[PDB]
This record gives sequence, structure tokens and C-alpha cells, in this order.
Amino acid sequence: KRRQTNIIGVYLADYGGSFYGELLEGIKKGLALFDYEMIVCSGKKSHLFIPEKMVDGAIILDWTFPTKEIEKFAERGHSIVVLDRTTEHRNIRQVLLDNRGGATQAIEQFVNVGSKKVLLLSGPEKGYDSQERLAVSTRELTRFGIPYEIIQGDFTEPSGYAAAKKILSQPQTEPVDVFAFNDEMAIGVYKYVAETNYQMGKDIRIIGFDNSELGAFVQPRLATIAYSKHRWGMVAAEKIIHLMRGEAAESEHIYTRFIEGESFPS
Amino acid sequence: KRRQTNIIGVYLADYGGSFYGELLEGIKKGLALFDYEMIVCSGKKSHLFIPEKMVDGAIILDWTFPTKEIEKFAERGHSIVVLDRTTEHRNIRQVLLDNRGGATQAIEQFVNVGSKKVLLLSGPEKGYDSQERLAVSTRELTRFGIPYEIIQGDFTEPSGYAAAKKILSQPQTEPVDVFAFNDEMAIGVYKYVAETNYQMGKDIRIIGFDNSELGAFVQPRLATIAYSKHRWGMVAAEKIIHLMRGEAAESEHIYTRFIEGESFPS
Repeated sequence: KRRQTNIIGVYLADYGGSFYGELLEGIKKGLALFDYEMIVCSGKKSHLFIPEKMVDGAIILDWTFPTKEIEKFAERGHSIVVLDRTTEHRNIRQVLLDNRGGATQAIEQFVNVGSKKVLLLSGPEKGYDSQERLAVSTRELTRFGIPYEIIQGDFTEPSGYAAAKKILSQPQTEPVDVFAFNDEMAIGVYKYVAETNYQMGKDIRIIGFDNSELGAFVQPRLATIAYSKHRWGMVAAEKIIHLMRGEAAESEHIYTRFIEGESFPS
Repeated sequence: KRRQTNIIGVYLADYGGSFYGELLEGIKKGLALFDYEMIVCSGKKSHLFIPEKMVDGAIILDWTFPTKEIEKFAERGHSIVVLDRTTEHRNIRQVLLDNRGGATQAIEQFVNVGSKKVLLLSGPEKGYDSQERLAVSTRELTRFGIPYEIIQGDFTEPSGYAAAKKILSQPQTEPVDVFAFNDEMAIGVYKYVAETNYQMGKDIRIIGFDNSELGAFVQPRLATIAYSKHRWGMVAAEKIIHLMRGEAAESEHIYTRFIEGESFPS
């Protein structure tokens, strides 16, 4: 009520730096049209100090930012767009990835190639994006009679590295088939395989998610699920303006496509 | 005096995401040993709201964060490590890149190949790192009788793109020789050259700075100036602890090396 700073706080988790740059650019461009600016905050304790007397509204992409804290910030008059979870609270809207369509498109490729086992390298289990990706992956693998193992990660590259070390210790099937829930965990897998006799694409077949630009230039090209990161940010920016101006700001999804790569010969 | 939150505020500019991840990991690891944690803030207006009642000290890598604001935060009892400028104020220390040695090593390669003109794609002119890099580059080019043009950028990839469009409009020398002051501006040059008949390494020869991992996988490999980003962060973290504990925390430099790449056949 008493303040309009024309600043949106953007709360990131700092795994997703493989898509953050182009997401942030889209947020920036969308906000500039309405003379708004953005500050970006990241860290485990970043939700403890929200400058609520200095920020008009928030765009949240951080699974460690607790939902109860989001609701409390919404009830004090601040508008919020979540990019990482679903909500029913007033003053909050959603701009989410189509995780169900993305995971279906990736897991379809393992089916179409006749996979004998699929290893599901997931992110945080309390995180919505991984939950949706898991619910659809496991359902389709069951449907087609394909066994799976779920390996816990945290969306960061170190967890993908540790996963690959855990995977390639135990005896696996002839090719090792991996669905990494993001490109960063997949790059972590590349890192460890570079320290082994294993050949990427041949001995270990991988599909990621996010379409990081590093994945496009790595050897061989990381097969992945792509979406427009610029538009994700643009739509989030327009949604936060419309929402705080009392207007119609319906929750939306960002749709995906599979991009083929020699890391998964299909 | 009245608070110890065990949190360090890290103020970044959000160009340098090509080195931020490994810099931040080094900060994190160095701080965890002393049971400290970090929050990261970025944006043009991020210095206007410093949670001074919620953060013990600051690590600054942001040229838009004004020096006068840094001094004011230092005089209120907070300890600061700068990674982007020099200081003489008490409560502030420096952990800086060896810009003079880095620019000397890059510009030596243009000399050794017998360059006819060197195009100097700089960052922000008020930014210390670019100033030092420019002062050493221009001095050595003059010394060896090599002409130069200084082209203004801002350390971000869009400015490298715009620079390449400006460069390749005007008639230049037989190979176009470019010293990009960071890898991101160099990647911007790659982007535009991919939309032209020009061949990277042959028609346009480039050396960057930072040793981004994208530069290692791009075609051809971006010749660059490398330093340990992990250690830059580690030393900054140990310096902020020592400084706020009243101890001896001398200002230091992070030293560099040239890494050869087929973008500059030498």
C-alpha cells in the first residue's frame, strides 16, 4: 500500500545457472516495458531477509524457499509468481514448465529404443518439478514393462558426478540408460565418465532436461528437453505486473520439445 | 557489535556467470570451515538494500556497486572484501586478479604472431579490471609498434555480439585480431561470426579472459587467460573471516596463465 519501489525480487536456488541467464534476460525485458527493475537473491537463508519495505513483488524459482514463507509474504499485500510449485492462495500465480510433457517425451525415447532398465537421476524429492517428472516417468516405464532405479540428486552438477560414481560401481545392463532430470546433473555424469573407460552414447546413454548451451557443445551432444527460457521469464514478468495491478493474470505452462543428440542414439 | 548472523553477503554483477559458479563454490567451501554461510545478491539496485542487520560482512564483485556505498558500509562496523577494485580504507581488503600479468600474456601472443592491428574489446571503462587490462595492453602494443582500436563493451555477451557487428561492417586488416577482455564478450563474437561467411581462427583471430568452460567446448577452442576461480573464492572467504576477527588479512592477487586455442593459431 504505502510503497511502490518498482523493483521485483527474484529468488533463485543457484543450481540452474545453465538456464538462469536467459530466464533472467526474459524477466528483465518483460519488466522494463512496465518500467520495473529486478534484484536477484540466492542462498539457503535468502528467504529469511526479504526486503519487504523495498520490493514490490516476487518471482520465485527456489525449492528451498518454504511455501509457508511464500504465503506469509502474499498475505502482507505482496504479489508473487511461482515458477517451481503449484498454489491456490490469492496473490500468487504459477508459470510452470510442462514437466509431464517433457518427461513423457524423454521417456518415450527409452521405450522406442527398447531399454532394458532406465536409471532416473532425479532432483530434490520435495521439489515439485522432480515429483512431476518422476510421476510420469515411472508410470510410462511401468506401462511398457521397463524396470527402473531412482537415484537421488539435487539438480546440481556435483550430485550428477556422485551418481555416476555410484552407478558405475554396481554391475548394470549392457548399455547404461540414464534420464537425468536436468542438464547439469547430466554434465556431472559426463565429468565422471571422462575419468573412465566408458564411452558416452555407446556404453552409457543419457537424456537430460533444460537444453543448456554447454550441452549443445559437449562431446557428444547431450540429448535433452528444450523450452524457451526467454519466454518463461517474459511470461513471469507480465504475470507479476498484471497480478499486482489487480488484473486477469491466469496461471500458465511453458511447453517443451525433445532435441536429439548423439549421447542417446535414437 | 550487537549481531552475529554468520552470513556473508556476496554482491555480484551478473555478467560473470561463466566464472561465478566455481567462484561461489570456493566462497562456500571457505566459509563452511568457519561455520559461515552466504547469500548472493545481484542487480543495479542491489546496493540500495543491504540487510545490514542481517549480514556480518560482504564480498563484492560488482562494478556498479559504488565505492562510496562500500566505505559507508565499512564505517558501520562491517568487514568487506573487494574483488573488483583497490582500496585504502580500514575494514576493507582486496583479492584481485592479476590483470597486468593476464593482459601481458594475451597481448604477447599478438606481438609474437606479428599482428598488424589489435582490436581491444573492453568492459566498462570505470571498472578497474578493464582499466588495468587496457593500461597494460595499450602500453605493450605501443612498445612494439602495433596499432589498436578500443571498442567499448560491458563484460556481457550482448555487447560482444554488437561489437562484432560494428567490427565486421568497417573494412579491417587481413585477419581481424581481437583481444576480448572476457570470454563472454568473446562468445558474443562467436555468435555473430556464425551468422557470417567469416571463419573463426582464420579470418578473425580472438583471445579472451576467464577460461569459461563453454570456451573449452566451442568450435574452435577459445584461447584465453586462465586462473583458479575456486581459489579466488577460497582466499576471499578466508580473508573476510580473518578481517572481521581483527586478524592479519593481507590483500592478495590471483595469478594467471595463457591457455592456447585454435581461435588464435600461435
